Amino acid sequence: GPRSQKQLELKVSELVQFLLIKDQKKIPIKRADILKHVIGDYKDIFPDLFKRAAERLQYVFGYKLVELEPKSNTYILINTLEPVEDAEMRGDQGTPTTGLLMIVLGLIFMKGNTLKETEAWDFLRRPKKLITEDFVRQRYLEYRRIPDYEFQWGPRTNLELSKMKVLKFVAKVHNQDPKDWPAQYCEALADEENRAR
Amino acid sequence: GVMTDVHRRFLQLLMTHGVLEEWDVKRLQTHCYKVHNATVDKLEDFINNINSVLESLYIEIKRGVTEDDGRPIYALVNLATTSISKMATDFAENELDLFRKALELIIDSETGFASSTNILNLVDQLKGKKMRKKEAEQVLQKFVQNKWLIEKEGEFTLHGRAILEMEQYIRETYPDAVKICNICHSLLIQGQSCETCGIRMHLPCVAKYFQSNAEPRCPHCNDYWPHEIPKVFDPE
Ligand SMILES: [Zn+2]
Ligand SMILES: [Zn+2]
Repeated sequence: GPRSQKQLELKVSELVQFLLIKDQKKIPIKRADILKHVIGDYKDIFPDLFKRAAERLQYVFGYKLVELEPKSNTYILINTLEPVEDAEMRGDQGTPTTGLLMIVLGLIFMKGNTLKETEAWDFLRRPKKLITEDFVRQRYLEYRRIPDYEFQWGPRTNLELSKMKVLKFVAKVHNQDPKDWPAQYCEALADEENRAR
Repeated sequence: GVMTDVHRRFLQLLMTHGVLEEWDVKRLQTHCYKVHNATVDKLEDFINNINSVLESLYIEIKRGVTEDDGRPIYALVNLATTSISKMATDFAENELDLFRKALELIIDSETGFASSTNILNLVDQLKGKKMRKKEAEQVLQKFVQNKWLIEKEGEFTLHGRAILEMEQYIRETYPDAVKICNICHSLLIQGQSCETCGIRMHLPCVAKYFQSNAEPRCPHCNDYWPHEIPKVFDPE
């Protein structure tokens, strides 16, 4: 019937939302799913709605709507922005160790700024003895045996890292935010604010 | 409207996250600017600029205040009313109905909270694919993860993002069960109520209305306010 400009704009808005909420799980999107779950009876003007959705998905959100395979009627949003930041694994990565280090540094912060060598060893391989030996020589850790091997962060870490960034790490390790762990978080604020003066 | 790449990356990350506290979007704004190095405009000007570009899509970056302590939050919100589709697209049919059942319990609740045991009893009622309590316990935590629900003491309430997203839907669907604040006239899930009359207030609203007042009185019946007066939210 008589569809206004707003009706059409609300229509392409449903379409761009549909593609966004779906793509975030790498779906990929099917035309049949599109025609069924958002288009409806606006199928008579579908190619125009689709095109307007594509440019709005591009100009506003910076995604390129691409048919991943020719003649497949299936689409994918491709990020047309700057590469960095879910980014660089598909290309550029830091030394594996730095990853290993981050867990150990994180694991220490988790247990309460302290941990015994044998525990983390049961964690690690799942050169655990050698890497955690020169990490102390690099002053990334501390290898004290004073009342076992008792672990702490050592001097270097504080200059290259903060407990908040570690907390940002342990959050992103499997999804979370620091806030989830206010036990850990609360002292990070006492550190983040302390980093000022 | 004038739309640069720092605005697009801002919108991209504002959707990966469900909702952000004001200090975290200012952190996000500066973040996007440092990956493209000009003057960082005021957060208000930055947001108002984007919303004028989103007008043709009838969505906006909408400011909201939480109902527990009143901190400012920001989420990408539909101007429309049938905004149930944002979760309807993201979840399954049974997970959907589970949220609806949970929503019904939270609204009808006095505290604005519904226990897990009360929600898990409606599992057999769920439309779509058959699920069980073990699975339903996971879905509720997923709602917490995606900032649709907030859990306290084994009880669930609506996240501030949820209220921002579908306040329009909630009111039009449950007009007899919904609660509105006497001060801001907006949707109320949790809050304080007078014991003389029956009006209710958002915790941050009673905080500002009774601010610095040595004898808090209910604006409707002028009776002494029975409950504790919180202190207004200050970013420090
Ligand atoms: Zn209010
Ligand atoms: Zn009263």
